[PDB]
Amino acid sequence: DPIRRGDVYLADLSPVQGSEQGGVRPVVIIQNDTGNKYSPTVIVAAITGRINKAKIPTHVEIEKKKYKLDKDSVILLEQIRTLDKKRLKEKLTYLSDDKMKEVDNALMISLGLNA
Amino acid sequence: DPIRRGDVYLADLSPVQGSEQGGVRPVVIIQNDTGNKYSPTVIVAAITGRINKAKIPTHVEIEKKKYKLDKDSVILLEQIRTLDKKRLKEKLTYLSDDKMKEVDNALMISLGLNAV
Amino acid sequence: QVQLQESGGGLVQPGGSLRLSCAASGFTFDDYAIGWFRQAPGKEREGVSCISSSDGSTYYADSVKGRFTISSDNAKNTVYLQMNSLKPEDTAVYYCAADEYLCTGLAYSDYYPGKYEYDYWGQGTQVTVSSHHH
Amino acid sequence: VQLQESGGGLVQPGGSLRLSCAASGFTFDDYAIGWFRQAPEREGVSCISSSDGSTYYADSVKGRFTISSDNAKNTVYLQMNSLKPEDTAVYYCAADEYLCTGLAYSDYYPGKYEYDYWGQGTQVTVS
Repeated sequence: DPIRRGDVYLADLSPVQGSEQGGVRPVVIIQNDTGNKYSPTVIVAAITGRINKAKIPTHVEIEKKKYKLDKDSVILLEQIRTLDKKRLKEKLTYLSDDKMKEVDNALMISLGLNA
Repeated sequence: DPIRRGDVYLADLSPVQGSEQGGVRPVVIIQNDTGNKYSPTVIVAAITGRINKAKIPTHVEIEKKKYKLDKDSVILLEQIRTLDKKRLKEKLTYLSDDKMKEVDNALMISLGLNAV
Repeated sequence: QVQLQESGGGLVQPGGSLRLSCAASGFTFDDYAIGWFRQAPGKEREGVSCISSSDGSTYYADSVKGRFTISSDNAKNTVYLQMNSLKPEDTAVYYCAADEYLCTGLAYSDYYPGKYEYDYWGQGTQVTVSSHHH
Repeated sequence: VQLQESGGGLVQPGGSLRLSCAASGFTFDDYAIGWFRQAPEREGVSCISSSDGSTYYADSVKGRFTISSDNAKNTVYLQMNSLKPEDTAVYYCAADEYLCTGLAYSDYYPGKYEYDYWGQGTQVTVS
């Protein structure tokens, strides 16, 4: 019922320009849980089924068998954005802790962090 | 001429919805420099002069004089997004290494990448 | 312009109760979080409770959880703080405050030490908890 | 989708060559093209991204090799000067959406990523 880091929502990312990902598609919530509870926005990372295997160190795979997906998918930790919560339609699933450790790692690569 | 992490660009963020930050406003490049050279997109954080002092652990202050702003402003490390590079209009300045360390730190809190 | 007028204070017996009010004036009620701070003589100003406009999410400091309850009347632009099971350590001046970030900042102050200025402040209402006379 | 290369062969050390890679069944501007090589491990050498024209070169051929593209002929060239015997290998051209940012990331993060389209390879012997 509350929005949690690792929750996968269906969200409207449209309209966009060019190489930004848009549409109504799954996203993974990456903002911290203090921020997800009180702020009016969340930070998400987009999911695509246009590819099923990862090709970049900031890509993380999601398997159709484990999660309520239409296809084997991949998280694009380079396509991230802050969304007003009204943009979130439906809660689809949530990622495992082991899968979230890979998310954190690609987010540190994507964002130029080493600690 | 190359896009570098820490650069302050003026960029067009609109259209937005609800509490999202829009308009043409300063933003800071927070993506790593490999993605900035070769990817077709950049990842930025928004700057607002709607507040001049920080109120949140994910907020970082920017001096108006040092970093060529109209007003004393703050980086909202909770307002971040991926832009097609065609959105970047003008490059105003670039942050000191010490200001990027405060930005690194605020991004770890905002994104849940430390403890808590 | 922006004014927060509080009320409801007074002397109470330990175990007693009170209901404070905060009436908000010259801003958009649904665009600001309104909450309660408190300060006892000599000691420190602590945040107590806060309620965000949309989502209605609440914050409570640890020392008043289960005992206090914040709520809002969007028609009257008024915030209430219902204080039960009052203890004498609750004796203080209670201020309501309002800011865009008042709620997320108070919740963050449970995890990160900070010292952030918030925009709008009330005058304060005295809340004294004592056995006294008889 | 076909990648037909050419230009390989035997050359004396210090000489030069120009390899070609001919692209067929895809949109030239929707794919990044580059050059890999393998001497008897497989390393990426160069790459050229569709939009922005940003180039990548492996360190061991920086200043010596040059990649370019003719968008009309759907052709990428690799001009190899000052050729060394360490350059002797089978050179493959490849194409993928992420090939260029992927080749550059592999200078910093160890990986093992499969890319979409591969050519047949042309032998380049320096002796």
